[PDB]
Amino acid sequence: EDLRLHLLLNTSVTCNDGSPAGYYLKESRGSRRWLLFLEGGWYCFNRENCDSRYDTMRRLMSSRDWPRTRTGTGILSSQPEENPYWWNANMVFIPYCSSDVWSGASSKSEKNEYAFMGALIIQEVVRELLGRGLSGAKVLLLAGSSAGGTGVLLNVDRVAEQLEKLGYPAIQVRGLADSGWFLDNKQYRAPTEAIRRGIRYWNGVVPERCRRQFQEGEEWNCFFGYKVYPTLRSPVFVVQWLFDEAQLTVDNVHPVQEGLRLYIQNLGRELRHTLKDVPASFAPACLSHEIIIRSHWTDVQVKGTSLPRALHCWDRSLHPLKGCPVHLVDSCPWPHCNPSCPT
Ligand SMILES: O=c1[nH]nc2ccc(Sc3cccc(Cl)c3)nn12
Repeated sequence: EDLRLHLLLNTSVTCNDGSPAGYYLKESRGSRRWLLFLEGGWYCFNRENCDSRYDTMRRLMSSRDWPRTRTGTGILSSQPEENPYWWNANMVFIPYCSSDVWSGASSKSEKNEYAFMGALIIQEVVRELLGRGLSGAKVLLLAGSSAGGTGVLLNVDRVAEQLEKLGYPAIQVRGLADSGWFLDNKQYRAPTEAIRRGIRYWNGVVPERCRRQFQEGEEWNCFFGYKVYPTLRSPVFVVQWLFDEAQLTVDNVHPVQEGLRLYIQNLGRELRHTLKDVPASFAPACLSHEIIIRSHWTDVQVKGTSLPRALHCWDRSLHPLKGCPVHLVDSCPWPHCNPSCPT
């Protein structure tokens, strides 16, 4: 219970149902590193499935039932044994209560049953943290898992622009996108259409350079890592299982015969291909989902290097390095051909 809840002082920045959004914070006095983690949890894209989500996933739509505290785990842990990378950092967990992949900028109003304010929640958390010590940071790492990982891609450059415009050009903003790098591929038997509708429902916003490439009606393209990443200017480290369970779910993949074997192998090859020119990346050949906030996140290795090590090497690279790599993508072609994959 080491991160304490703060509801936003600007109570017009809200979760889906109009309750205040917020953040959980564990300060580390003397550390100038700040980790802001975006929670995941899918999304909803119309009145009817947002209503269903409100019935049975209400904590993802409302702060009314949030606990006072949360325990930091994985990269949010303050214990060096659990978090070799950033155990001494200031830790922020931002709950996902906007159901918009962190893209929304619309209030609950006369014509809107729900508010979709994910992009504004991030901005407001940053602005309020500046009064709590973020003004002295030297690195702000915006991290996130699943929908939160896509949220990092959609928001990291906006955080960088926000701090520049507020007068803090010395704070280095970086992104860590975990399990948010998806392919708009052929299904084995769809997201792009749900996101297209969601964006219109949420008044969703995407990074400016990506928006200018794809133009009106095509902003859904910017939710796909391999298309939005080249447009970003902040350093972003990408963590993605080659056989991500959520990717397989949307691909309608649930004794494996030839067609499915080739499908799975091609998925891993395509994912690996999209990471070829991503210099900071960690992509193990495993069937799994998420990594960075799991307590055993230290266990997986690619080519003998763990993710906490790769992230440390990335920090050093931002001050190639002898024995301290940052681009770690498996080349073996089948789930769990890497022996360190989670069980
Ligand atoms: O939170 C979780 N767990 N698994 C998943 C899978 C997709 C998403 S949002 C998303 C991201 C990119 C593209 C699209 Cl079309 C949708 N969120 N998510």
